[PDB]
Amino acid sequence: GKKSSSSTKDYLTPPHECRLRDMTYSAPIYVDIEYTRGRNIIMHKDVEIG
Amino acid sequence: LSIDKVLKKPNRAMEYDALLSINVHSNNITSGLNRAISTGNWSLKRFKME
Amino acid sequence: HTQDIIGGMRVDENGDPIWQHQSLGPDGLGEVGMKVQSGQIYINKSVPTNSADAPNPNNVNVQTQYREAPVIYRGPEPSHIDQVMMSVSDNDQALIKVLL
Amino acid sequence: SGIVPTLQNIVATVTLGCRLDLKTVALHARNAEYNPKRFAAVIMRIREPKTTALIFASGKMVVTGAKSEDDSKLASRKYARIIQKIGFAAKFTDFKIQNIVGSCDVKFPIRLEGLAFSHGTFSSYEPELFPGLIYRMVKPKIVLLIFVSGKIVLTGAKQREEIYQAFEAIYPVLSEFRKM
Amino acid sequence: CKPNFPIGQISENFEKSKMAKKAKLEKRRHLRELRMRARQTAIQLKLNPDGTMAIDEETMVVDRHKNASIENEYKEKVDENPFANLYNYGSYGRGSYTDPWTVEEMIKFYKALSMWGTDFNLISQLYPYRSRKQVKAKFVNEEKKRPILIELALRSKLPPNFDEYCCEIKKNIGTVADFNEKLIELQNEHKHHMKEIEEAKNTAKEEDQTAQRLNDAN
Amino acid sequence: PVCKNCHGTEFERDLSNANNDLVCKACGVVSEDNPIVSELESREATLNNARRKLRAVSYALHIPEYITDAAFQWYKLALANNFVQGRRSQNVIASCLYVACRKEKTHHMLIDFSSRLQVSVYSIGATFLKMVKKLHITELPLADPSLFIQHFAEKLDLADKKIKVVKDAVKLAQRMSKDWMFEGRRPAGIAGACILLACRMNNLRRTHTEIVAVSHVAEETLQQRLNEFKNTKAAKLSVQKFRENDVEDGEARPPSFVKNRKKECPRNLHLLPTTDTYLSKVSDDPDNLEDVDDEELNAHLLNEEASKLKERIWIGLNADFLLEQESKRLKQEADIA
Ligand SMILES: [Zn+2]
Repeated sequence: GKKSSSSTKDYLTPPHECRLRDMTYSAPIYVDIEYTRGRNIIMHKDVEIG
Repeated sequence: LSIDKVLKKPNRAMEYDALLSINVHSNNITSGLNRAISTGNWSLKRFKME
Repeated sequence: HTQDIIGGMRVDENGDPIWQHQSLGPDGLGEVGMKVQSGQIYINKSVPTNSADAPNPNNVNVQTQYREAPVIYRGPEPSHIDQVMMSVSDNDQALIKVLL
Repeated sequence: SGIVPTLQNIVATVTLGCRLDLKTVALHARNAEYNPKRFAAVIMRIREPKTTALIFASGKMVVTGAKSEDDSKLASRKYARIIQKIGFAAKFTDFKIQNIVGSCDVKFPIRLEGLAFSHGTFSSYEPELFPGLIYRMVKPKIVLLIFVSGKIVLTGAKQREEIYQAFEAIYPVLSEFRKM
Repeated sequence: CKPNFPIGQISENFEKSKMAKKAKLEKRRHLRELRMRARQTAIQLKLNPDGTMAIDEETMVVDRHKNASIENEYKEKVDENPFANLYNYGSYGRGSYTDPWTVEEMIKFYKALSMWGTDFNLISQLYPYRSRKQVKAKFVNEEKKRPILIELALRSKLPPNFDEYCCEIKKNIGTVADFNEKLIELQNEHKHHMKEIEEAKNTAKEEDQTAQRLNDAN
Repeated sequence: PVCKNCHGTEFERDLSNANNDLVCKACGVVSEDNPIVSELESREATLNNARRKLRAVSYALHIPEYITDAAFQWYKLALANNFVQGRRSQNVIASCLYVACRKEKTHHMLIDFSSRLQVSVYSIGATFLKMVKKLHITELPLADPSLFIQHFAEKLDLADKKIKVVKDAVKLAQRMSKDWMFEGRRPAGIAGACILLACRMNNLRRTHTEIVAVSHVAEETLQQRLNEFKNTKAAKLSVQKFRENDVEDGEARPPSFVKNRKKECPRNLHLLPTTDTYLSKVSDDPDNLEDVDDEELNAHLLNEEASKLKERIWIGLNADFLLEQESKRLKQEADIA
């Protein structure tokens, strides 16, 4: 659903606007990840995955 | 399997970032879930059940 | 890179409306509010003929290649069409949805 | 406007049927350049007449860096005068030429997208890799690049003659677009 | 109301844009001081009372990650701001910023260009952390900048004003050895080791055919 | 198609009586009733791998799929022209997909392809030029910068009134066009400068950095572009005020000859000096060269006492032939191994 940066409720298509365009009523999944880029480890926020 | 295919290079070892090839694997969750509701049959693996 | 087109309204003898064309509208989308019978198509649809040919990188002969394929209203009883909308899908393709 | 297109640089190569040794011709000269892991031959740099002598390990040699045609010629035998110091044959026969480059200044702003739409059936360009428009003419089989500043360069011609009659042929398509 | 930078309305979420700009100016200034400073795991066993001389089954294998995780714990942690990673056409392309030249360097540049004709091989190491490519371009740009000061150098075909005698030997006092014969003597050592391993090669070969001939008899 | 008695050519399928027959309008003889409705291996393998690679990058770039299958036709015939051998597989599909991006005229600019493979832009555009010459693409649309505006606004996290911020922009973009700012410059450069001016005159979301985070073009190269706009003609009308409804052309001054002013019967055939007049200047002695002698290039010769001085420095810097030697000595050692 909502992000951790903007902290708005959601930005979304309404379902009845979605059910007549053959689309899927969806909200994206967000994760936060940390890893070794190189010289050092960094953490990254709000990655889209699905 | 996309990581070590990149990391099997001698020059490509220092400033490489791995996050730029996450969008190619992103929609496998989406297109898996959408046909999992559309066509009512579930191909599980840890139970192998249909 | 060939589209699908909604051209329509062929004429004959000072008159556009043939017996099959009293409800096509100016846009090709059959206009909302009047009745239909057997025959009398209401969405005029044309598809190109070179659907599976290799793209020749030139601009030589693309002027007249649309074979007709409309959608006919069958049925044993004359009906009306209630409302007609058009919009776009997830990836950008034009949609046509008319409700009888 | 009766302007004159000047010519900036030549190329010219000759054969040498004598085998060359890199040890005995580079290590006792003045313009000594030989790094074998960087490059497998030697460059001479004399600045009168300001041209450059490229050699090869097999023996062949190619000169580049002169304005005039005969300017390359007089140095092409002075270059082989150094290989007359070492007891080598220096059998140069054919003074062939396969590239002469020339630039001009025509000095009026032009459109470029109109002939990219009009004369787009043969020549085209892109803005985002390079700012210039590449123009081709198959009548002498030539390539050339133009600008928006009105400067036009001509390259890729083997013969010195062939730049000339091409250069007035491209003018009527160039002055076509007066940006009305 | 000039078109460059009025602060004039709501301007939502500009703070993450703000300290990114102040950090990129900080990053480039630490790149300046790298330049200023440069100018200048067997197997283990144990002895049980029950079974003496027993070897540990866990030391037989190696983990190959505990050693990596020690240094990865001792790396600096930073929080990625997705504005900081911005990239343009000037990204991932070789070439860097050349440290501009000083007049103290020119007396070591003119005279090294006065002694030889134009020899880019040995003058590269004279400027110890400059490389072969940009010093060649320093010959090229000076043709338009100072065309007449260069034109005095090739007219000079004589030993110059005799002050290079120090710089003749300042080049020589690094690793003082007779290089015309230092390379010869250890190269002869190298082929001596190769000849001895070639002796070890064939003497291993002759005993091998001798031994398995005896197995062919039996 | 031809009737049996009157030889008519038009047949009309009557469908009212559930027969679905075939009959002409002229005489009425049926044609046919009772309708019959229907209820190298490595060559195939090397494109099946190439299918998934086009399937790969289309997912990450949000490409609509009707370009991916169209781009497969470009790669398929460019496979036949021996263009793929030697070059990088991860490179050659990126140039192949980008062609079908501009035939469709989408918002996808080239450097977005260069970003995720983390390579230089100029490498990807190099093989793009070396491809487009070889298989002879003649017709190809221009990269109109008008496309890029209305795609930038969605990720530009601006207010709800997102249609008025692009309507005034395209008025500025058509004002950008007839004036002489972009003719040899970059599409993404000038398309990022027009949205800069429209955003500031209603909001203050522009920070010279957020639009860079979208347009991926540096900060100092766009500062010139508004100073390019400011001092051309009639811009002092539009600096402070004047609602954006001017219809004028003004002067036409591209800067490429403004810098040139800062510096300061047709032609008959045999008026230019020829090239054979210079070929016959010096006699072409193949064995001799002793007619173009001089005295300083005759003096062009080593310092004889500074020879062993100089090669000691030359041998003091060189180690490439050193490891070449024992590797050349290894060529003989591996012969008996
Ligand atoms: Zn008939």
